[PDB]
Amino acid sequence: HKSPADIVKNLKESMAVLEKQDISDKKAEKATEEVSKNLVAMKEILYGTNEKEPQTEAVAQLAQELYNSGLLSTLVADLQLIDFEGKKDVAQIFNNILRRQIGTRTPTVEYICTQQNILFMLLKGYESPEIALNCGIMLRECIRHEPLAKIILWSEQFYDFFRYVEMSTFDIASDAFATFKDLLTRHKLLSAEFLEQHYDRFFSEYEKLLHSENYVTKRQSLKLLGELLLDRHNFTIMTKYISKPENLKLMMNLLRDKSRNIQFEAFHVFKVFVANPNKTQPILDILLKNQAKLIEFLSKFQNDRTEDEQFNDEKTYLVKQIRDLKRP
Amino acid sequence: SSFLPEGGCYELLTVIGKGFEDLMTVNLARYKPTGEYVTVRRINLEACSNEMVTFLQGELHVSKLFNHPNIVPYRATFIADNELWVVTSFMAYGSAKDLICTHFMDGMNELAIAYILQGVLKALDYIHHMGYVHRSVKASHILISVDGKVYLSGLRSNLSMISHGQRQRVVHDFPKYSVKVLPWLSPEVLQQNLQGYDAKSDIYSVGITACELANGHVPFKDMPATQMLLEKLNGTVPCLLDTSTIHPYHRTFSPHFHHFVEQCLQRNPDARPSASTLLNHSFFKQIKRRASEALPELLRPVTPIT
Amino acid sequence: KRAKLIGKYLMGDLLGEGSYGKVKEVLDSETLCRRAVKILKKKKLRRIPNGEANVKKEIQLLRRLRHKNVIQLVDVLYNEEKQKMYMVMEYCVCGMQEMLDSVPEKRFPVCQAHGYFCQLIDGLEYLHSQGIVHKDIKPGNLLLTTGGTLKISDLGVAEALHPFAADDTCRTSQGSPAFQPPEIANGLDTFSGFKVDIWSAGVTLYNITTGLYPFEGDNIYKLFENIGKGSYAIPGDCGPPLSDLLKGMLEYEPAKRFSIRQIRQHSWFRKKHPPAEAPVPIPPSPDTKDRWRSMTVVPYLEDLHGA
Ligand SMILES: Nc1ncnc2c1ncn2[C@@H]1O[C@H](COP(=O)(O)OP(=O)(O)O)[C@@H](O)[C@H]1O
Repeated sequence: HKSPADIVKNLKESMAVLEKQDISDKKAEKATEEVSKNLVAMKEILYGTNEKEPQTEAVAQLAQELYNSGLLSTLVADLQLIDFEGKKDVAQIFNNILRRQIGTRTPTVEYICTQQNILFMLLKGYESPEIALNCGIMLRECIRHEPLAKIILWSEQFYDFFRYVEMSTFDIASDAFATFKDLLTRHKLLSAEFLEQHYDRFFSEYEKLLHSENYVTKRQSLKLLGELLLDRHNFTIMTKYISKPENLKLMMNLLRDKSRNIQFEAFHVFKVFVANPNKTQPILDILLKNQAKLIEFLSKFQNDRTEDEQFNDEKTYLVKQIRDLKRP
Repeated sequence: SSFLPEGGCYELLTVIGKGFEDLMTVNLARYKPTGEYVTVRRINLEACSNEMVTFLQGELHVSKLFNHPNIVPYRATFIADNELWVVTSFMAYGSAKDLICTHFMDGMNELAIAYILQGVLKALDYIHHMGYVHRSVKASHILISVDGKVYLSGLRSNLSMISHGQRQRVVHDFPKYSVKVLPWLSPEVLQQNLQGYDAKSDIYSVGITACELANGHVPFKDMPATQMLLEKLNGTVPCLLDTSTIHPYHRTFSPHFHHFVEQCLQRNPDARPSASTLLNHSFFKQIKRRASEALPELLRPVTPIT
Repeated sequence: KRAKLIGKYLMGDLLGEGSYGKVKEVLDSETLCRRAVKILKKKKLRRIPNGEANVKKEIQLLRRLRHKNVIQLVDVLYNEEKQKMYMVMEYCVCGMQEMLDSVPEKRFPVCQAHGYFCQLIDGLEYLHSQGIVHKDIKPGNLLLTTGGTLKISDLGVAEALHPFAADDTCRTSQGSPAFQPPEIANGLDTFSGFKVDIWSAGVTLYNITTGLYPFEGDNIYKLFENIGKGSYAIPGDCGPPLSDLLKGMLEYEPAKRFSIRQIRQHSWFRKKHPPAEAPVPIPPSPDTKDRWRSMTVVPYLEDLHGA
């Protein structure tokens, strides 16, 4: 039977035939069949069969030859050349080898920290509809590991996500938003350290999502802003964000949106500007100029939502706070 | 052909069905750039909670992982104002249920049921090999084209058996948004205990669907859901209505069809045959002609939409 | 014997008894979903110290928390004529204490204990990020679903931090005495709330891996005198990686005691543990001896004949 070193050499050479295809289709069909057969032969070493479970020596030899040969970089780079069922086999091989451990070490994360281009070639795959779904699966498995999430967050390429969450093909745009949310919410201290050092650039892009003409982009981005501000790891971001008059002027416009869902999500962020001790004078000037308009509005705001007791306590507290404002 | 993700390109012509909770409208439409006829499914997302919007996004992931001749292909997906729009090719005979409600009110012919259930088992054999459990196999989710091809279409209900990279032996998730599906679910899905369920749960729903196509009405039709749960738990199994089982009693089904429905509907899930084992069963060996030659003739009382 | 309907729910048989009342199985008669209900007699709530305020607080917290490792509230139903309240909850098969009582050594294999401890730390990091301090972490308040997912349950004793407070400082001593830190036993005026839960998760990991308690006493005064001394031992069958983690938790001074970060970064936490021994199963139903713990509702369906 063939070894891992034979199978890695087979798949390496058949990929190198697909790379050019200067010879006619009679060679390309053979090369495509070889790539398909050798991707199943690799997956049988990693996942086994019901009568013959994975053997730890074969997995160790396969994982080492996939570092030695550079074939993990080649399969990610040339993923467009592979057939439909074969592209799912590359994602299933990649995720299994990424979860490998040697005691407390993860040796595939130690590998990807050199040849970091694997992470950027997966992120670039959102621009190619025939590979975007498989690139998204592999990329979400990478960002489970804090060194790989850190390479992506601290890169000039991260700001491409503000294009990818607005694409017209909704099954790709919603997969890009799932990857974007996981980077910001999984590793709490890394995300808080990023949001401090990149505050002025990140929130200058994020306000454009709150102005989006796509309903689902507008709805999901305003939900996530409330979850980023209420998290106690982000307290220094939250107290800085609510100190800006531009950020209150936006939340008082979103309270008047035609969507009941956008109005209700905006209320749960607006609440935090008024409930704040130690307000800065620009916020007090805004609320003093709007005092009667806000009291009249909050007395009418979603009164048919009678099932919720804490919503009525918060409305009552806000109307009291807006009556208790003192003139300069 | 590629379909543009813009709401202006489609002329909506008529309503052909409804679904989800009661939020989905299904329309026949004309694609203006070519004149091709298509199905558009529309859901107003302002009527949806954040759980319902997340449940609709899972269907769009699964419908991209599958490529099989007997599973419905999705042509485009986009947002227009408040509404999620999904586009597919149009199946000119509708669902197998639409045929029963219009032209086959006392049940279908045995050879037409053989062509339909062979196409359904070919789609399930792919889905079970991919590591998924379909849920809601029912006669509303089986669609038929003008050239007699049969498609399975219930993909919103599907669950993966893969967890943390491992294919699990059984799963325990009770199916969400499933009130209209409860008659077709197996006893081991409804029990919600430490046993769990697996891919053998669809082989029960194929047996309930085979009874529905043959009898023209579903098993457990008039029952409150709690009475149907009691009859499932006490072990009541539904079967074919013909002159051997007892106005329409001037027929018999073959002993092969009676044996097929009894290999499905078994109480022990491990005694049920797999989808690849059922495709070898002697019930299907009465199929001689090609499906695209025979099925339009077996449906001769019907007019297809053109 | 006889069916009773409460809103859309059909009443089943007894699952146990909590700190405030009976717990029963119920069936949603519209969707057939299997649920649990906590029954709160208002006559009894006003006999328990702050019981009516604790039930109101527990409902207000459970309406706003959503995580894979924290219990879910489904409905609250009232019967003002009979003076009752019902909380309808997600169904869980048993608590972690019922499994530990079901084996003679009262412990789990290291491979099984690690799998529950990672789910506890995922649930605590959620609760702490939301500003909730759960003062009563112990195996009696950790519940298992049929899929083997762990749920943190009894939020009645918990404290919620004010949104604009810069740190987790807490005032009030509450919860199970055997799981409390020296800060509580010495009766201090102020302490870090998050560092109390790390001690209670430390006594939990010590107990489920060792089958013992680090501190003991015949009554509350002797128990708090023994906790206030801060001194305990770790047995000889305890491995060096686990013994170090159980010394970073269970540390006398709150500034030296581990954070959730130092727990997730520890060698015993990040290691992969082999299945060297058979895991402890969920025990069979205590009365009927049913190994699958199936629904009790069938003799109630046979009274109602549908509906
Ligand atoms: N592409 C299609 N071509 C023809 N009829 C269709 C098509 N898609 C749906 N239908 C019709 O619409 C009905 C409802 O769609 P379905 O997918 O079953 O909705 P749901 O699962 O939400 O209940 C079908 O049973 C059938 O009558």
